[PDB]
Amino acid sequence: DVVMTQSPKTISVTIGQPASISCKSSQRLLNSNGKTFLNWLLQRPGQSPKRLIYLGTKLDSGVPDRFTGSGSGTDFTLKISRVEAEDLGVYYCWQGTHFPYTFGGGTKLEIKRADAAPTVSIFPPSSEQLTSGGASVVCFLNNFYPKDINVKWKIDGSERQNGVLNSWTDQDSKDSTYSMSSTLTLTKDEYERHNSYTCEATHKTSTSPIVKSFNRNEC
Amino acid sequence: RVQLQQSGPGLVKPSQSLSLTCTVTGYSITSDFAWNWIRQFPGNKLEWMGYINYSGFTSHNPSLKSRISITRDTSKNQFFLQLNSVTTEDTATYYCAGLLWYDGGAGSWGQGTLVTVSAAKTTAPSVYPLAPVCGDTTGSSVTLGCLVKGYFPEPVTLTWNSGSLSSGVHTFPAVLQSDLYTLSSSVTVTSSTWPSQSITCNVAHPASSTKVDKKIEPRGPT
Repeated sequence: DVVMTQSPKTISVTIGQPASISCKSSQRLLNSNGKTFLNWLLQRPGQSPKRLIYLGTKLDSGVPDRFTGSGSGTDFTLKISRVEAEDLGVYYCWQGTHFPYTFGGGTKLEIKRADAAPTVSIFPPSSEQLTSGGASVVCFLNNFYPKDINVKWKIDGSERQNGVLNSWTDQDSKDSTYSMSSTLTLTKDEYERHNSYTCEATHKTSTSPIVKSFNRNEC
Repeated sequence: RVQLQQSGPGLVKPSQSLSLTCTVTGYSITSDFAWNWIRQFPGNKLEWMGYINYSGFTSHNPSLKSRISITRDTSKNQFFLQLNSVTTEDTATYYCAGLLWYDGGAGSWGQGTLVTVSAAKTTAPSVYPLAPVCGDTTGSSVTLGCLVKGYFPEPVTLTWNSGSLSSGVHTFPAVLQSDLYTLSSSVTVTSSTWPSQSITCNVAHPASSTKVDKKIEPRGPT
């Protein structure tokens, strides 16, 4: 089978600047009738892949002319003349010349923006959940940049590393930020035994953690 | 123009078969296109599975060796996927996608359907309101949330105020542990608006035919 190798793996580009991505095939993609079945696709967060380029160098149907496909033989390039935030996502190449048809591994375009500290909010377990025997404490770390961030939980001032599950959103094209949710799950009995719950966010934007806490049984 | 839509069971037991349907609108399946099945695994990995074309000719990836059948019903303008002997390694998002036979153009994909191959039981979620602590309600904005816990399989849908509240929302990817998912969503509004304008998280879990509409009540008197 034809291997489709894309580079770079990821790119970070400021809005209004150009982007260029490479796709190199292990076999020539020219066919016996002079067509080259090389397509470029964009997969935006939470969507299916969508057409961009086909026949190696042709704009596919309805695609903005900011996208340009070039190359021939085994070596192809996608250029975006000026990046827009809604351009973020994963770009793939695909070949249709050699059975079985194969896709490249994807290149993720990130939008570079100014640093932004997270907005941090902490939530006690609901009364509803407390009737069931488990207790989840949730902390949201929202709309920050860049994407790396650390969360630390404390119970009664002592770090708790057990029972924490984190989840991260994809980059938002509306503001080019990231968000993260962190959930500390305890038994109801263990929750009802302690008093203070704390989530601390550490982000490159400050050497000082952002701390949010509450006391069980206080509003 | 042409539009494609996948349908079919979202949870399949190991060693059984996955069966999906693609319904095509806006175009006859007996004209111009190759009608493909493509699946996506984690880490941006896409695999071409096969096609049936406008004349009924088929082709499929040798990676699927004898497990796959691609068929059609022209009276229904539908084409189909059957994949037998499934294992957990077949868990993926399945897409149908039409590309023109002549040139690979006009690529049109369905929304995709997740198929989970698992012996685990379908379980309805519990939907918990996340009301802000009093201390975090005295500023210009306030953040509320919803925790959808203990369900299987994916997916759920979650909206706020029936979809009328869409800005300021972050719905996070679910986390799987012990064959149950948990997902959370946050919503941020101008603080003086709450609790005068109520906020409700609407959760649906099609696999268990369950819907929950949870109003977020303030901590403290209600």
